Formats: sequence, C-alpha cells, structure tokens
Amino acid sequence: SVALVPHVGMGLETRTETWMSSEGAWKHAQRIETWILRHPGFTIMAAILAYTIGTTYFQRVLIFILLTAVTP
Amino acid sequence: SVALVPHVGMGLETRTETWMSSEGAWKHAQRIETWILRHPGFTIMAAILAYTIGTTYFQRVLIFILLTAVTP
Amino acid sequence: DVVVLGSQEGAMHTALTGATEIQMSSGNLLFTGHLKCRLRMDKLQLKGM
Amino acid sequence: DVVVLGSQEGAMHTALTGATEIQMSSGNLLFTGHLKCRLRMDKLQLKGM
Repeated sequence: SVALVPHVGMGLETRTETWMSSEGAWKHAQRIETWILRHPGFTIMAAILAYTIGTTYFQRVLIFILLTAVTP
Repeated sequence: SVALVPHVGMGLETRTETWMSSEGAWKHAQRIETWILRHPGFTIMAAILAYTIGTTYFQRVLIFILLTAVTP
Repeated sequence: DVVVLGSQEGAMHTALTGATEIQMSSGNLLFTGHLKCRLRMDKLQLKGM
Repeated sequence: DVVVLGSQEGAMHTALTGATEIQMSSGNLLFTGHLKCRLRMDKLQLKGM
C-alpha cells in the first residue's frame, strides 16, 4: 500500500528539511543489508551469476549490485 | 518500517492460502509499472545505459529489467 | 519537535502477508500445517463376510 | 471471509516522507517555499546627514 510510493524523488523539495530528515535513506540501506545478512546463500548464487553472465569485470560488479537491489 | 520485509519467501508455506493471496504479487507489478508510466524519462536514460554497457544483446535486456527493478 | 508516529497496524498487515495466519481465541485454534502418520492395518475386519 | 484492512496511518507517514510537511490549523500556516522579489531602492535616505 502506501508502504511503497513514498513520494521521494518527485520534486519541489525546499530549502527546509522535510520529514524523515537524513534517516529514510540510511534506513533503506540498513534494512536491505540486514536482509542480506539473513539470506547469505542468495548472495552467493547471485554473485555466481555475476561471474557467469557478461563478466566484462565492471559488468559483473553492476549486475551484482543489481541482484542486491532485487530483494523487495 | 514494516512497510518492507514482508515475510514472503521465507518458508513453511502450507497447502492453504495465506493472506493477500494472489494479490500482493500483482500489486507489486502494477505498482512499479505505474511508477514507470509516471517517470518515462528515467526509463529512457536507463535503457540508453543498457545499450551502452555490456550489450551483447541478452545482457542489455537483463540490465534493463534492472531499470524496472530500480526503485518504486 | 516530537511526533507520535501513528499506528502501523495495517502496514503490519501488509508485512504479515506471505504468511499463513492463524485464528487464536481460546488457547489455540491452530490450522494448516501438515503431518505424516504411518498406518498399520493388520487387525481389520471386512465389516461382514 | 471479509477482513477490515487496518489503519495505514503510519505507513502513510512512511509514504509522505520525501515531502515537506506543513502545519495547518487555521486557514493556513504555510512555510517553506521561496519567492523572488526585485528591489528598487531609489527613494532611500542614509538615515541622517
């Protein structure tokens, strides 16, 4: 639901801070990294995929950080 | 918050349906596609990136559907 | 300033999706799950012969 | 069965992040934003001479 649409990039901003104010970003990171810690295997397999496909080293890096981003 | 980590892959799933059953998936899709409609430019630039990097064709497809998966 | 965050109850529903629920009123109702039993039928009559 | 979904109010907060809030009690309080004015000073004494 409203759980995701969280009106971010959008526009209009302003000179004054808005709401979660230097949190929700570091929130976003901390939670996804947490979930990484919980399910290491999926990291493993994914990384393997990175070493499989493309692999053009920089490519590997990219698609890897992707497969990190992939968890909802 | 609880907005994300929605206890999904996990395990233990039973014969009987659980909760949002047969919604939250098509929710997830509809959501993100909507946001795609709203911000077409980002789709454009991203796709361009796909045509830039790697690009042995299947690669392009992959890193592109990252664009889809970028962020709601 | 300090702000009460506001109830997340629904959002918590949105979280607990992807999980079988359970009704619990008195002590347990528990449904779902599964079990495996092994069956020894020896002493069974045909019910009449 | 049918189920009341439960309040999303907080989750709605989590959504409205990434937005400047505004207090509104009577008619408006509106803060933030910005504006552009151009200033013609002709019309000014040094305040004592």
